[PDB]
Amino acid sequence: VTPPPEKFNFAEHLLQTNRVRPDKTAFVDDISSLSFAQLEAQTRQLAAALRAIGVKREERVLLLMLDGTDWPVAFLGAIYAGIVPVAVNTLLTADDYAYMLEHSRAQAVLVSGALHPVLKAALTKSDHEVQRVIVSRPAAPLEPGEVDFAEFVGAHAPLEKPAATQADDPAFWLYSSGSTGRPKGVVHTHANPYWTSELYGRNTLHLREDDVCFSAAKLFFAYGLGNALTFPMTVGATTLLMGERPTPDAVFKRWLGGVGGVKPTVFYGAPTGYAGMLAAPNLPSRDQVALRLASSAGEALPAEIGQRFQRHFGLDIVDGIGSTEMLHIFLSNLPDRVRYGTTGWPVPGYQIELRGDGGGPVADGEPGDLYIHGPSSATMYWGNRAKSRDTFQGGWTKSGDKYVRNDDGSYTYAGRTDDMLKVSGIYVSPFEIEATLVQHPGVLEAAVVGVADEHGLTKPKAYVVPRPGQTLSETELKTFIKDRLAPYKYPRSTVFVAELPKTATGKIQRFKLREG
Ligand SMILES: Cc1ccc(C(=O)O)cc1
Ligand SMILES: Cc1ccccc1C(=O)O
Repeated sequence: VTPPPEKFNFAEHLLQTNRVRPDKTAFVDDISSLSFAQLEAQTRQLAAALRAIGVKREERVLLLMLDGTDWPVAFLGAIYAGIVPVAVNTLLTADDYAYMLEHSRAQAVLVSGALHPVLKAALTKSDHEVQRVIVSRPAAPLEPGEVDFAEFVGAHAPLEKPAATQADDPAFWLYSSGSTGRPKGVVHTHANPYWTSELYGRNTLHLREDDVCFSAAKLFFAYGLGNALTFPMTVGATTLLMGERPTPDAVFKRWLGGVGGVKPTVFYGAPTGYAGMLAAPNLPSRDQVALRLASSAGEALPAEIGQRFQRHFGLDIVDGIGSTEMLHIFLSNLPDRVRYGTTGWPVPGYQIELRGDGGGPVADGEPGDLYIHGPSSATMYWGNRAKSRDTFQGGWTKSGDKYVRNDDGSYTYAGRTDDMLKVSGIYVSPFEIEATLVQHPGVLEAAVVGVADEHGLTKPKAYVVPRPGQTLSETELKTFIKDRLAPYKYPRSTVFVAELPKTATGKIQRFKLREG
């Protein structure tokens, strides 16, 4: 793969790539479609609109939007202008967004109508610098000063050329959270999505022009950003977007060609979603679908899920691991070589190392901490020098994972080096869940660990010590948390206990809880 030139604007790159196919559909969702020509026009008018309201090169804007055709216009338009979109999870709290507003110093916000109420609460509570709120598909009357996304785009002439950025200049941020503390601003460059798109999208997956891509993973996830934006635009594939929460029925409706007159040929999703589909009574038959490739990431794929998918559809599920910091997948199975129970082999372009307790080598078959050296690494966590030093260790990026290397050069997952869980393919801190449980007046103490369900997928399990003089029932605890956590964070079970195992200093021995 040829490096990108030093003067490189990643949006311009994707637009230039598709000037050969102006009339092919770039993106389609339940209510709208953009051809590559229409996407280019609107991308460039958005870029003009953000500049017209005073947002300067290198400043940030918050992009808080459901998956839909306005999403890539917002993302690429900011980048075309040399403005830095900060693309975020749509299922966070007002408090989380308030922090992101302040931390990013965002100058504008591009927000879906459905997300406007959470955003409003964030704006009201924070010391933010937001000059304009631009609302895609408003679901309530616009407040004074706010503007509808379609009017904002349509009122500006397209910018005539892109910001003259360099390849290593910041292009966008994603946020990632660790087991405690605030979300970290992961800073990516213009070059980074070129590398992932070339090395993984093109060279590992062999995506091509006549593909139809559909990612259950939303665009704000590193995984989905590649799967449903940077990958397909690099090869001129058409992309299906869906605003709603992925469920088996929503995914199947799309697989069968229920939206936009297109049937997906490439699907991406978490192992949990694949398990859920295979358990669904109305799982489609092979002859009803056009799938040729199935990708998974977010948590390790249990072999049985992969094998049952293969038996039903005649397609393997290609499990790979990436990270927000590496932007996309660096260790993967291949479409024509899958080894279930492993995450496959290093992606060409990426070097992997397993390090032991002192940074030393590990013999094959022994677990080590996983480090990556490759060209799509983020440069830092914005404003966090200490976290940046721990993760970005001189040309090596630490992942948080442990792996074993096998005799065939494949790698098998061996757990995390922190206390994070991956649940339904999404990070969740057990300490967050603990912090929510102990605010219930009937709870004295709580400890949360990951446990494998019947499919071998990790879910939270909570051990709870009731407060002696209070009432507390499992169904009241369920109702308490329904209210306060995202559904993927729900403990799969809660066990009421009289005490927890502890060190003589009061530290909970979580390892004993995992050992039964
Ligand atoms: C049915 C289904 C498929 C995939 C996902 C996911 O979160 O990726 C969730 C649900
Ligand atoms: C977290 C992540 C980001 C990009 C690509 C894949 C993954 C993964 O979850 O393994």
